[PDB]
Amino acid sequence: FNAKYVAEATGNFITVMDALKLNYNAKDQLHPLLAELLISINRVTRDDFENRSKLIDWIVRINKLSIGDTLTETQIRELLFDLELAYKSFYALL
Repeated sequence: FNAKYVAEATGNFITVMDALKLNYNAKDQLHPLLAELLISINRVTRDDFENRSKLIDWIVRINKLSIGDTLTETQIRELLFDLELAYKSFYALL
């Protein structure tokens, strides 16, 4: 694994999490963030991991949202929970 890529992906994980705790809920804000996260994850490895596909599935769901439509507060918690698992599962790979 390439160290600098790992470090990037780690940062990305923690950013999205941090953004969700700050109540980012628009497509506007989360689509770029997740795209980056997923690109970065993929750059360090193509191996699967617990909740990889769920995040992918989130980008679809998010992308499907109209402008000025927001994720619901239950959903923002769900996403956050998913990422925590994903990040833990990703960590296990290294």
